Amino acid sequence: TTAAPLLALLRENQDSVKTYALESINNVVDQLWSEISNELPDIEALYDDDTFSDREMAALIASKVYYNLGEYESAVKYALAAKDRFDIDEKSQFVETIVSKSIEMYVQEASKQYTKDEQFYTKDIIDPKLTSIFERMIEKCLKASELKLALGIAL
Amino acid sequence: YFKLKKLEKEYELLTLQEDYIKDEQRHLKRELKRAQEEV
Amino acid sequence: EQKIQETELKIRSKTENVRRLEAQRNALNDKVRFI
Amino acid sequence: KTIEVTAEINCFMHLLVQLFLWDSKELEQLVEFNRKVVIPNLLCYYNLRSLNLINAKLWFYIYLSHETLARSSEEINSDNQNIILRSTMMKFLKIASLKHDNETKAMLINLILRDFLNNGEVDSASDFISKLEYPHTDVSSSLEARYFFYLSKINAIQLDYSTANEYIIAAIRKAPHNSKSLGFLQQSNKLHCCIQLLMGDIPELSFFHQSNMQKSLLPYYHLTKAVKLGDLKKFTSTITKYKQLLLKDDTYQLCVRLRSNVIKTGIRIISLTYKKISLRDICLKLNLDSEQTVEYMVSRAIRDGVIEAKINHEDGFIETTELLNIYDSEDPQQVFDERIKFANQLHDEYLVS
Amino acid sequence: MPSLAELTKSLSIAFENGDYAACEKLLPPIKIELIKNNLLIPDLSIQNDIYLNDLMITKRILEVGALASIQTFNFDSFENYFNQLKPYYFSNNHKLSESDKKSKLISLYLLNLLSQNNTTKFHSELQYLDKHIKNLEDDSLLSYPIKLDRWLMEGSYQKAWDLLQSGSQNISEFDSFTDILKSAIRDEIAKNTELSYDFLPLSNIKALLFFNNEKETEKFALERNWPIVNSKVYFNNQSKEKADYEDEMMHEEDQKTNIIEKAMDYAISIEN
Repeated sequence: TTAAPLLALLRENQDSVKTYALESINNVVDQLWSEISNELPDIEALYDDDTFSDREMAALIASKVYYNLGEYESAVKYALAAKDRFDIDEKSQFVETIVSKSIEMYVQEASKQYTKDEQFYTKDIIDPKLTSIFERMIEKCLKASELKLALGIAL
Repeated sequence: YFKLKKLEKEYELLTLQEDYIKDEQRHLKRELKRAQEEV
Repeated sequence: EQKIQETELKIRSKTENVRRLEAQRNALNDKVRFI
Repeated sequence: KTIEVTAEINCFMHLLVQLFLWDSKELEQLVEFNRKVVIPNLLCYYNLRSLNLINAKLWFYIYLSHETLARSSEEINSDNQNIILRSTMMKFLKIASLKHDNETKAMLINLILRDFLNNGEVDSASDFISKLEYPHTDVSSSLEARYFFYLSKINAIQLDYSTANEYIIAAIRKAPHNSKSLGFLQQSNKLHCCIQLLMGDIPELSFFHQSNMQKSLLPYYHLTKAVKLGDLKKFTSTITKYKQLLLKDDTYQLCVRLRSNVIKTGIRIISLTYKKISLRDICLKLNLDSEQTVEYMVSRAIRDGVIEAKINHEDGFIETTELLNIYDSEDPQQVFDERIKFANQLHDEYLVS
Repeated sequence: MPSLAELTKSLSIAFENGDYAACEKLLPPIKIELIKNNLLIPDLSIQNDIYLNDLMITKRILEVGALASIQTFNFDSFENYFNQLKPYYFSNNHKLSESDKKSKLISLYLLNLLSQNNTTKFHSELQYLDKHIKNLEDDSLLSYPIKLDRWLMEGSYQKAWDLLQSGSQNISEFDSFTDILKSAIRDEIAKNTELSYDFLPLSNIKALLFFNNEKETEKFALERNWPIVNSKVYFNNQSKEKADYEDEMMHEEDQKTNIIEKAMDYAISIEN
């Protein structure tokens, strides 16, 4: 009902307890995220720790908070660095949102770099985490047997 | 998808039209003031 | 796929702003024509 | 499949009229049956012409009867149907794209706010307020007064009457319907007067006398003379006799907050106009309750913004001020920016007209 | 201090035998085994475990953990164990044996919350209780912070200070939140003494705020920036400034002349 007993273990030690804790928290984030939004500074602080190997769990939990906050840009950057929670095969309102969020973002970032160089798509100028999204999106369009959706995004 | 991209271009031309209507609105009052001074 | 449908529904809100500026000028420029 | 689902719902909404206050079927199987006819993709993908066809206005007064002395009867912690309802409710807003959603966004929050009003914590409801605020253009005039009713009540528990003031003004002016002008208006007018209880004014009965029945006029009239005259004995006897009316409206909390306002309001009623007020004159006034509390009573009332005074323990008096000045330089300019701010609410009429 | 093979028997026996500092050393091994089976919080589904197995014992495990940190004067850990005890005495309807059982630990959160000078969250927890007129109103333990805060809102700090002294509950559990809340009350009075007292001597400040030393009285005036003269204490701090950052709002300085002319130019563009 309340996330207070779940958020109390976030500031404690013994990260092995946080392994089963973040699994129980991630299920109720779609509900109690309004209360979790106050603990965001504590979630992002533990993400940069090298001895903390559960950072992939906090990447999806922190992304769902900004999902209903109105800013979808923050949820994309945290989910891509983990390279796990991002799956194009999973079809849901939340998963398809972060996959489609990188469409216009890839266009806006490429249009600014298009003036300096037209070969930017062959280099690392564009974020490889964002570059893989544009590559995996076409692979999903090719399986749908529709060439108007694939060529429309690449245009 | 071809019809959906055409509808996007239609409202882009109306974006400059909205700001241009306000240009004639302030410019007409300058010409309307000259018409009132003539009376 | 979403932003194709997202842009379609968001650009419909700008139609109301167009009718507000057209009706405001019609009540103005037509009065100057009579003067 | 939009037409096929809509055609089936047209026959479902006709049954929901019977399920609302009319024919309740069974108190067990029905609440489980109403859940399985909603979840299976009635809201779908938000294709076209999707609104007002869900439950929405109908289910507000339904589920509250099943939770109290019907399915539960205090035999469990919470209704399992309501637990799933809270899962479906918060999932509806999570999947919302914030595009055409106006009326459907504000109605679901009315449940999570009303639940915190009876059994629950209202501290977490402040986080939902940031998400709740949207320029909803589709809310009907009947629900515009209710949307402003809950926002004003949450701020009352938060000890802010200034923010809740702007919401309660537009609440009583809306909802012209007869049922909303009898049960909903009388309950809203008592909350509007509750804002005056925390402010310290408590105006007399003029418009509210004929607007509501004598049920709400009796407790407000006794609390008016008790807070104004500064009598805790009469204020205590009012809570005991009217306790039955105070519990259903969640106004029982006035035994603390409004009790503290009995002293604060009585300060402006009695005349402190003279400068040096002896300690014995303060003990005689306000019956014997002002004899035990003298220096501490005035100390907090000054910082709270009631009056401005100065206490002298050497000669045993208190120097008081009535806040009276003459406009010269910076005095009249304080309301200059306020009167301009008062007109800023009327500057939006250019875009409306 | 371990006692028996069971983790609960080692925590319960060592609690009544003293040494609260060494009793907390058995906390980490208990929570590791409970988090694997998710026994810390009640599950929404039905695992066929409610009043049996360790879930009935688990509510007593965290009950001792909350009472272990109250003797060590820790307000950071008490908020963590209290969050885990909120779902306890909440689920499983209202009926177990004694229902809420100890009423003093529930009142510890209401008394310690006032130490931060937050009056909004005080009345919010009172609404969280299921029975306002049954358990809250009748029992004096749950009604203790209500009657205490009542005198605080009425403005009387002398009667509210007597509840932390003449009361016999201040020995063991409430001793931790007594002096902490008393320090917040004296700090709240200091805000009133600035505006309500233009000049007051040194002997009265000791009596009003209940000080046991005159030299300690002047020490509190140094941290509050109170000018001190012979047999008198003035206040020059009535004027306020700073308060984070503000620009062109709330009585500006050099923009006063411009903003008056700016407000006249804003209405012209609205019409244009």
